[PDB]
Amino acid sequence: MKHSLPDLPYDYGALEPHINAQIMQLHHSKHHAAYVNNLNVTEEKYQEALAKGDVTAQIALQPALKFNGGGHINHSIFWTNLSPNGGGEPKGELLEAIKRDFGSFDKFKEKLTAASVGVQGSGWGWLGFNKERGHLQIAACPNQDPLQGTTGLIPLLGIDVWEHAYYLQYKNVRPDYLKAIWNVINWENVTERYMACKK
Amino acid sequence: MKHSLPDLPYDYGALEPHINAQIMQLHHSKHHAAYVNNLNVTEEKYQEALAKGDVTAQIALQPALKFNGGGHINHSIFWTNLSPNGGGEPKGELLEAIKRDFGSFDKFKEKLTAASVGVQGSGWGWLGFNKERGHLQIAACPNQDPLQGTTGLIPLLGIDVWEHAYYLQYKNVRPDYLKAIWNVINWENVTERYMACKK
Amino acid sequence: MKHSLPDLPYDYGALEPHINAQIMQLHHSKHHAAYVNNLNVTEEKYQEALAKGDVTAQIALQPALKFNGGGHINHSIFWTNLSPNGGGEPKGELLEAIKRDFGSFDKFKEKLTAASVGVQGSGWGWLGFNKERGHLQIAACPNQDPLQGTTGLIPLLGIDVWEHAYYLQYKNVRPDYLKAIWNVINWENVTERYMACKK
Amino acid sequence: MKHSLPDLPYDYGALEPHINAQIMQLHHSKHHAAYVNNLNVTEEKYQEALAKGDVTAQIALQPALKFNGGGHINHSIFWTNLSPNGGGEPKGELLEAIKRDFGSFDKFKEKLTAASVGVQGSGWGWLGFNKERGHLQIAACPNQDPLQGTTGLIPLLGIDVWEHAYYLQYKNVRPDYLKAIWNVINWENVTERYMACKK
Ligand SMILES: [K+]
Ligand SMILES: [K+]
Ligand SMILES: [K+]
Ligand SMILES: [K+]
Ligand SMILES: [Mn+2]
Ligand SMILES: [Mn+2]
Ligand SMILES: [Mn+2]
Ligand SMILES: [Mn+2]
Repeated sequence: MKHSLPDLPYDYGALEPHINAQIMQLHHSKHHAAYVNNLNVTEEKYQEALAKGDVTAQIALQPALKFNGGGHINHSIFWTNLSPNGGGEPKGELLEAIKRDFGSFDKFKEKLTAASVGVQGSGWGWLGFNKERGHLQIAACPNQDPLQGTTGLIPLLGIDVWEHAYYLQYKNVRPDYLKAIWNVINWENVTERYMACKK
Repeated sequence: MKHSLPDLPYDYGALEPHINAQIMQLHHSKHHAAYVNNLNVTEEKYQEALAKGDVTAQIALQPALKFNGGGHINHSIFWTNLSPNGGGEPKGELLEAIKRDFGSFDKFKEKLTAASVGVQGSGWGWLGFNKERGHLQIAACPNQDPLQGTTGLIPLLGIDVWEHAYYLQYKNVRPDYLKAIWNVINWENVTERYMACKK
Repeated sequence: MKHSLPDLPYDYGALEPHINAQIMQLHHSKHHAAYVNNLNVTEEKYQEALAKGDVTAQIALQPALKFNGGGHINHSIFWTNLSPNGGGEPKGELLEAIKRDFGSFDKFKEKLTAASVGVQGSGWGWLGFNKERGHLQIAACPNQDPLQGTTGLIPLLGIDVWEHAYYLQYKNVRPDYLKAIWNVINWENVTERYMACKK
Repeated sequence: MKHSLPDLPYDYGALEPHINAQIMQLHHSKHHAAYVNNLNVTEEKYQEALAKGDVTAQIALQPALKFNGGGHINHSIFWTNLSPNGGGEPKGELLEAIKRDFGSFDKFKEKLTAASVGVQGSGWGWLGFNKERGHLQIAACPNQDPLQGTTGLIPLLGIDVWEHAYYLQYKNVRPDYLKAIWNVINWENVTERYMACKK
């Protein structure tokens, strides 16, 4: 089997004025596309190296596998985490978990914003679920290091803070992007991911 | 003493069409400015922590010091490494060193381009001088990790491959930026840095 | 200030048979002593670099500062975390927190053992307190990276899993060391550290 | 394929008094054996993950693959780099390369000793061959990160500076171990590895 670029679940201009059409089109059709293709190339090289017992070759392929693999994992989640129907607050058990674990929805937003603003260089802020503790948890990841593969936490909501995710529109002012993105968070999707972790 | 933002040695539009005016203005007046200011803040916090023997506080400040400090170091070099009078090939002893160490000027360009294109996420490609071996050396650095502070190599020529260095103009196509930047390399400056390493 | 090697709170053979006297003597009088001495040297170099605005020099000193500084921080806590009168289970609010956060004392032991066994290369397992969440948390740290300086978690109980902490007695069998050390945990000290986090 | 633990090319006590028999026996029959066994387990898990397109699982397996795989790579080279008939200086083209690249054999020894002493935590010092530059190069690697897999340099001579490589005999005094090991370097093997890089 081969990994493929998932279609975007909405039109490229559906998240304006929060994230512009040019960004969405580049981000999906150029950036994610590249990760998917380079992941498939890397996986094939890895299969050859594994079959030959070439451990040196396997290890040389790790950065490309984590980078492109992580890129595919993260952006596949990210597109579903956004929606033109998004924004506002979550409801039901996710909201209850947020209040219990972070005090309030606004305190939660502050913590995820702070983690996302705090990434030095390229990376991601995440709300995840800690299976072992049975509660929510915030973490930041560098580059395309994916949340579950590197920490064990199950991803619920990711915020891409690579410059490509915002620069054309917001330039250097990452906090303006982080303010805007709250308006398009697909809480339906984040709730679905959360409910799949429980039971 | 306090670190300060060096003036750009040319006008913001001096490197068009290779690097556009909007990029130069943002990169110098917003990005580098931020690094300089946050470096001075970090250094003052470090001086307090040192005076108190607060080792925990010193260690907590390391990421900000490397990031903002490195940002200041790297961009201060980068502005002088470019010029509207740049491009072409170097001459004299630098050219002789390039031919001796890399075979030819074009082979050297291939290696520095490859290191620069190869940065996954944010970072820099460098031509440096290895004092101990007495020859040239190429290295890549992540984020704002500066060359001399992290490797001991003396920086001669740096290529910023953070998305902010090219994205407004070249979008995702980093190789187009790397082709363009060869036209504005200030070989006079790179030669001056090289000659200061010898003797 | 000049950092100093804290006196051990018991004699070198007080933790026998669980950690032998030769290990305790080497670990305190050679390993920790070296961290203290090299920390003082590094801090003086940093003071000179700061006074000169030498950011390159500050950054070059970071590995020595984190390693020796972290070494001092970690081992100063570690000695107080152990006692000849230790072992068994904690009581009062710490025990209540352990049961609440990890299910039971035995489940907690399993998780901290697993984190400590899981360190590949040199490092530490920690029980810490997350100030922001107001609960207990287990984390692992590489090398001498200290818990609070690198994660913000307040250290309560640390387990050194550098080979020097066990190798003379247990050789490669780190799990035997981790089983043994439970017999000398100073729960009085861990409780004091925990109570200082609350209120 | 199933990786296997290579036989040692001499008996466990053949490198006495420089590295004692207990160390060699533990290092080969326990440490390297564990890397081989855990590598085979990890490779099988990776084959399942690859067949399923489970990229998360592939990425979660990277630390075990690099650690155990790197451990296998590094120690397989290390055993052949030592010999009871070793020590003294190399001859022929390797000696000429050492003199050309480092000034002299004694200056080379100083640099490889310094790189090996300089490892903070667990790792290796290496003399390698840079294929691209066509000359010798010294590098250090953390943990079990292997030289060729992580840097592209071809390994010629490795020095293990994990505490398990010396602690039973030399305790904390790593420099005494590094002085001793020069007496058992198998220059015949290092020459064979060097000659395979050329032509
Ligand atoms: K629209
Ligand atoms: K907007
Ligand atoms: K112009
Ligand atoms: K152009
Ligand atoms: Mn992205
Ligand atoms: Mn920049
Ligand atoms: Mn220790
Ligand atoms: Mn070893």
